[PDB]
Amino acid sequence: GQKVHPNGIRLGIVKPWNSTWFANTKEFADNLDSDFKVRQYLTKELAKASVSRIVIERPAKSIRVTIHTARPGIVIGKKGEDVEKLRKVVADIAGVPAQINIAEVRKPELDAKLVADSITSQLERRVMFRRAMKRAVQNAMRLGAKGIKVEVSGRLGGAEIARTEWYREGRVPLHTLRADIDYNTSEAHTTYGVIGVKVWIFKGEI
Amino acid sequence: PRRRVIGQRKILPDPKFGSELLAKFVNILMVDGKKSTAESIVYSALETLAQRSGKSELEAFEVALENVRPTVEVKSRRVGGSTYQVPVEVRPVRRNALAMRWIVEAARKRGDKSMALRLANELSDAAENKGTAVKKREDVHRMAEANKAFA
Amino acid sequence: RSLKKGPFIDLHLLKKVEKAVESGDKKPLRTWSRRSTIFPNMIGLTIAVHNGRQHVPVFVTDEMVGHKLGEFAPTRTYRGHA
Amino acid sequence: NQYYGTGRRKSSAARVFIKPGNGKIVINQRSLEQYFGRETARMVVRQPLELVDMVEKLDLYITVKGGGISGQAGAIRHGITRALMEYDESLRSELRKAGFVTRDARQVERKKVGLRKARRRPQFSKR
Amino acid sequence: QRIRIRLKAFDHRLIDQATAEIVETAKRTGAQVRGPIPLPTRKERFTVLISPHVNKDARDQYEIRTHLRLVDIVEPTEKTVDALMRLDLAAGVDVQISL
Amino acid sequence: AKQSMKAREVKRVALADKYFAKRAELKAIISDVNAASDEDRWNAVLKLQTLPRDSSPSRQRNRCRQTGRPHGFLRKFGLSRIKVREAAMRGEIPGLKKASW
RNA sequence: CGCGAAGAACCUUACCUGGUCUUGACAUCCACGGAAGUUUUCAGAGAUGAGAAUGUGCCUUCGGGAACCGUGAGACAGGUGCUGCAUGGCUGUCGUCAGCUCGUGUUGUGAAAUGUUGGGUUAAGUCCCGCAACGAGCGCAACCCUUAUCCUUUGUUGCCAGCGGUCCGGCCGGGAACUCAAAGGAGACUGCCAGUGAUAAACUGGAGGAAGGUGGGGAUGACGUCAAGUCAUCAUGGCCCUUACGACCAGGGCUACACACGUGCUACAAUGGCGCAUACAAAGAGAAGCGACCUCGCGAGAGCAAGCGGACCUCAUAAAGUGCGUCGUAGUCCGGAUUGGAGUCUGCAACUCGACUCCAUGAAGUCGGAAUCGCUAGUAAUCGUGGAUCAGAAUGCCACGGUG
Ligand SMILES: [K+]
Ligand SMILES: [K+]
Ligand SMILES: [K+]
Ligand SMILES: [K+]
Ligand SMILES: [K+]
Ligand SMILES: [K+]
Ligand SMILES: [K+]
Ligand SMILES: [K+]
Ligand SMILES: [K+]
Ligand SMILES: [Mg+2]
Ligand SMILES: [Mg+2]
Ligand SMILES: [Mg+2]
Ligand SMILES: [Mg+2]
Ligand SMILES: [Mg+2]
Ligand SMILES: [Mg+2]
Ligand SMILES: [Mg+2]
Ligand SMILES: [Mg+2]
Ligand SMILES: [Mg+2]
Ligand SMILES: [Mg+2]
Ligand SMILES: [Mg+2]
Ligand SMILES: [Mg+2]
Ligand SMILES: [Mg+2]
Ligand SMILES: [Mg+2]
Ligand SMILES: [Mg+2]
Ligand SMILES: [Mg+2]
Ligand SMILES: [Mg+2]
Ligand SMILES: [Mg+2]
Ligand SMILES: [Mg+2]
Repeated sequence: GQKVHPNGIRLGIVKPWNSTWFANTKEFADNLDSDFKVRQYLTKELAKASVSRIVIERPAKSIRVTIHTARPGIVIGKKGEDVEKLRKVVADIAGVPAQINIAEVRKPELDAKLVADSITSQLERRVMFRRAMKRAVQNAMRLGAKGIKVEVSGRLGGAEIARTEWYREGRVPLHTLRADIDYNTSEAHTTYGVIGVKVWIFKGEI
Repeated sequence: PRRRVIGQRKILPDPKFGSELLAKFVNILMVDGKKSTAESIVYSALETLAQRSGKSELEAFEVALENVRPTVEVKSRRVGGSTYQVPVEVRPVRRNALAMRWIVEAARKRGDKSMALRLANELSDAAENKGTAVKKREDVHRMAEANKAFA
Repeated sequence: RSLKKGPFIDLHLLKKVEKAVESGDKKPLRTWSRRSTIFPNMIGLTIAVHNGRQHVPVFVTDEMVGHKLGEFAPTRTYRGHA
Repeated sequence: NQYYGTGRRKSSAARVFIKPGNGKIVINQRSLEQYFGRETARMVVRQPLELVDMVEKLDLYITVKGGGISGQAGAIRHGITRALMEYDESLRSELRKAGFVTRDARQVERKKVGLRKARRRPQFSKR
Repeated sequence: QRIRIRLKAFDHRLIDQATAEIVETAKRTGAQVRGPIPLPTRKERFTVLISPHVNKDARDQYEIRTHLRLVDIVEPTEKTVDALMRLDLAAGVDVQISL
Repeated sequence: AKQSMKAREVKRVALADKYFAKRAELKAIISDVNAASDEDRWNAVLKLQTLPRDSSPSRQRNRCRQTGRPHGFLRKFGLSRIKVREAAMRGEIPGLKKASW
């Protein structure tokens, strides 16, 4: 069968939104496009900076972007010149004046985006997918995660028939709405096609 | 109905008379949720049954109802691709239900003008044991006696 | 129908009939304007109306006034099934 | 003093004020025969007041909003029964047996996606 | 006069901490305040097809709730005006105030 | 959805804002019921076709902003129903949670 | 098979006929010449080809740099072209069916088995006993939303019980009771009482209660199956096209019509048709928008123009129903297909090919062969209302209440 998106089913119960602005119907679609262009830019520029989450908030005619990252000295740059030439180009895109804040991810191996792109980077480095999956599962469980499962899909090891292989440890109750599930997705573009990665990380209830 | 064997829903009595069997009769007459239309048809038919052909109104209604109620009907029973017709006694809840259903369907396929006068003729035919609602009763009784050997 | 405050005709067709009005009978006028209405000013001309692939000549008679030019050029060819 | 009740049926809501003594029932500043043309709606608003006997003993001032004919008449009957149990409180246990104390919670079921109605499915064909 | 203040937001926790901020800024500055009242919440529904190609009967249904709060103010002092124009509100509350 | 189809769309709305909502005067003012009902109305009906075959908001297909999909559009978000759903589950549209009533 | 398509006159549009372009309709980099915009000029079906007017932002750290236009040469752009049997993502389906497994131990040469079977029980691999198994995971249940009862808080744009007044309309003074609005809290657990049961788990019944045994409905879809669906949402490996399989324009087409099938709508009437009078809803939408009052039109509509970003204004006088009159069982005062004439509105434009109005026309159809579908209660049946898409254009889809 097909599953529900575990972040989408938990909005307003245990997981918050990544955008926290208000609009009427006139200004709604243009705030949504400019949020798309700001997120598209920061993903491409900070690709080697391990960015997990981009929270956009808009007060009255402002914008402030909070970049959750595991590696904050490289998004900051040498005492703060890299975030200016981030906010001299974000306010370019949004039109409104901009502010950039940066939040440190303490344990980057309990973050489902950072685990998914770590597996994705190894699959493009020509690493066997079992090692990439099993090291990611062991590293998160040894840090106190209550459960994890990873899953890769599509032409594994250059095989000509695609497969979906997954590996679970711990406890991942996807039907429980109190469950703090961190889920994300990444794609790896290799010489034989696209390999999709999915990571679920459980951290406790309520 | 495999597992959850149920009770039953309780219904209102008739407003003009205090009858729950007339409330069942208006329900069987009712088409597409039109209860107000169906009470006017029964009350029109019950008046012209009472005033033209002998009074004691709902006393006359059950005199017509007694004469169409069956006492034994037939039911299939599948064994091996040859399925017998076994006579079974009719429950008295089902007795009133079959009698009122046969009268409404008899009164539907007439040629008179109103529905109330088709109903009035069928109740006056049934009070004197004629018509076609009575003949549905003995056709069931003929078939029940025909398969009497399979008791 | 279109409402009573102005029949429709294109301008390139309106000018082209105007110069066939004074300068006389010509070759049939090639047009693509099937949506134009037939005026009094066009009786006697032959308008070749486009129908998708060809230009069908239409000799304008007095009963064609107030109709469209596209009505005298069938766009679908069909003759029997089997 | 006025003794009060609130009753509701499907989408109707009725407030009921009872006053000590006579047989006047007035509903939305009209009386019963002017408001409810249907005899069935007249009887179910009468119904709580014949188990308790009130010849002409209680004036009833009632207003109602929403729903239709049978919805308003059931919302009145539930509002009367709550006003009479405020009125003396010995009436409850025979009013329980008559089923008038129960709020009828039967609401209209919502239309569902893929279905023509709440439960009506489109016509199936094997091929 | 009276000054009337309308608050709308997508969240109800965030909107009534915002009303609690402006009911207590306004008699800390010493004005009678009227309300706050909750106006009816307008919910807008959407219904999409989830499959990229066919399968018409497989759908999702979504909703946006817009909560509304109304505060009227009885005693608009000079101190009241400069208090609640310069307040620290969140990014989700929209304010539109009436003279 | 075919780069040229979007460029046809981008050019259509930019050329629609070029003329109309500014010079809709040619039909909203002169083709009126009073003394302009003489030849000046008729020249206005002729003048309306000098403007390009675009210019009119009735040729906006109103596609999705990311993929350019012409069907399944939602005017509230500007995105197609595939991209509305894909970004709502990611938590990107504010206040958009799954409805259950 | 009313499926993608939540809405093909042009556009959309991917197809056809014809007219046209070749570093390009869309992007980056180089060189040179022009600041962008303005607004008219004649040809042409249009794309495309020919004059006037003009800007000069900006620091020049004075060579010019930054926006926008044209031309030139290349890397390149572009492809709704092929392969869903190379893929990602997403979706259908068995099926909301109660299942599907693992660790360690034990048994078997082994594939494997046990656990997960057995006695009961449950909606449930649900729970309790027994037992070479002891534990665990994904499912089940619960946590979430809504509906049914009460309490607290707040009281307008919502409300009117007690009051004063009134033009008799909550409309004014006023009231904070009630309806309602939306935040918080309470309530239902087989909790209580009998009986049955293996001193069990659980069943039948009763009390109380708004609600009783999963209270109603929704969301939620395990491991997997069908090389199931989608390269035409997007993304993507390989292949193919590169003065064309790319790009622009006009007109046509997707609406053809001997036929067959699927899903619907309206009927074949008297439980009805028509005429007049008169009750009772919910849920929604609205600024290139919803548009009242009044005047004109038989009408669709038009003119004028208030209010409303909205519990305030508008869409918007619900229909079935009820009362009276008429028709009197007919191919009809049933049915409203088809066609003729005259119009309205939207739009550059209603010929192909829009919706609606008026007058006239008044086919088939009298309950449907073999066969077949849906539904267990506020359900079926029937009656209206709203929304998305949308300039205009629902008998479809998604929602809402009435009767029942
Ligand atoms: K696939
Ligand atoms: K084992
Ligand atoms: K491909
Ligand atoms: K066409
Ligand atoms: K249909
Ligand atoms: K059919
Ligand atoms: K047309
Ligand atoms: K007729
Ligand atoms: K429309
Ligand atoms: Mg209904
Ligand atoms: Mg369907
Ligand atoms: Mg359009
Ligand atoms: Mg089918
Ligand atoms: Mg076309
Ligand atoms: Mg098993
Ligand atoms: Mg076993
Ligand atoms: Mg279990
Ligand atoms: Mg066991
Ligand atoms: Mg569950
Ligand atoms: Mg209070
Ligand atoms: Mg296949
Ligand atoms: Mg074209
Ligand atoms: Mg078609
Ligand atoms: Mg109106
Ligand atoms: Mg007949
Ligand atoms: Mg069932
Ligand atoms: Mg009907
Ligand atoms: Mg509808």
